Amino acid sequence: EECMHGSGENYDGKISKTMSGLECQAWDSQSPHAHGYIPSKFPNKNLKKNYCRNPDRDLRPWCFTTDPNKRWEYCDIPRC
Amino acid sequence: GSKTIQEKEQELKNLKDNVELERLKNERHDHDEEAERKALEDKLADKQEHLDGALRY
Repeated sequence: EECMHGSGENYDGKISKTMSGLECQAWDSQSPHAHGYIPSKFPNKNLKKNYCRNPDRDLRPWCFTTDPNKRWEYCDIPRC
Repeated sequence: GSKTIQEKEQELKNLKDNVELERLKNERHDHDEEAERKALEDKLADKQEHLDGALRY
C-alpha cells in the first residue's frame, strides 16, 4: 500500500521523498549520512532501497536525506 | 560441553520484546549524540573537532 492506516508501521510503499522535498538516502548506503539502520540488521522492517520506513516506531515514516545539512526528515505519506 | 564455550548463543534476545518495552523513547532517533558516548568509553583530552558526518562536510 502507498498509504498508511495508522503510523505507517507496516508501510511497505515506494515513497522515497521527504515532506520537505528531498530524496531519501538508500538504507544500504552510508553516503553521505552514516547510520545504524542496516537493512540486514533489521530485515523485518522492510528497509528496501531508499523507501520511507518506520524502524523506531515513530508516528510518521521517515528517512535520511541526501543533503549534508539535513540528517533525517519525515516523509509526507497519505493515509488510507 | 560445559567447558567448551561455543560461539553460538544459547539464548536469542528478541528485538520485538524491546519495542514493546519502549525503553528507547525515540531518543536514539532524535539525537545520535548518545551513540557517540556509547562508542567511546571516555571523552577526548583535547578539543574534539566533532563536526557533521558528511563527505564534504
